[PDB]
Amino acid sequence: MNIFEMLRIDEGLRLKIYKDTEGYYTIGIGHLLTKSPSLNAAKSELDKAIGRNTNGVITKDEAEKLFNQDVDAAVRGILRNAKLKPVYDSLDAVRRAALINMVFQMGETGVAGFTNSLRMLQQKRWDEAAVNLAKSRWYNQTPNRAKRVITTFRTGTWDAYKNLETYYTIGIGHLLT
Repeated sequence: MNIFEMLRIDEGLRLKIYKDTEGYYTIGIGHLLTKSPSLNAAKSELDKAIGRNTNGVITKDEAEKLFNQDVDAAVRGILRNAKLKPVYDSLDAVRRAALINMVFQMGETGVAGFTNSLRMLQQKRWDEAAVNLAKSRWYNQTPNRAKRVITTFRTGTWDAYKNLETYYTIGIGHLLT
């Protein structure tokens, strides 16, 4: 249930620029284009990312590439950050995934801002950490997503991603039988 597949589920895949009802211009796998309202500005960022004139549309491969770069930036950020490192080092592979997910979502600066929750995680105070992180804006604004991540922190398993992966691949047809 690697990070790649974990974020894959979380972010989903969209080949065409989009923006949630209350979201920003995004594309592919949770790839944020800009906080600007103009479609143009988003497209610009995109082309800039793709290397061609996209007209707000990319291929699966393109998405892939972007995803990797995004995951790589997340990982990198965590490793070079004195606050995330120590924590990252202490986590199991599952939880490390949880942290990479937060970083991918809100950035290393933002994540590094979780002083207490971070310490708890480093102390293996799973529950405490879950309780704490539960009162964040992150959790507040992306409850569902955050719930899954947090859940991964307290258990250190993929339980929260259980029927999702099944669902996504050979799902809903087999899911019911």
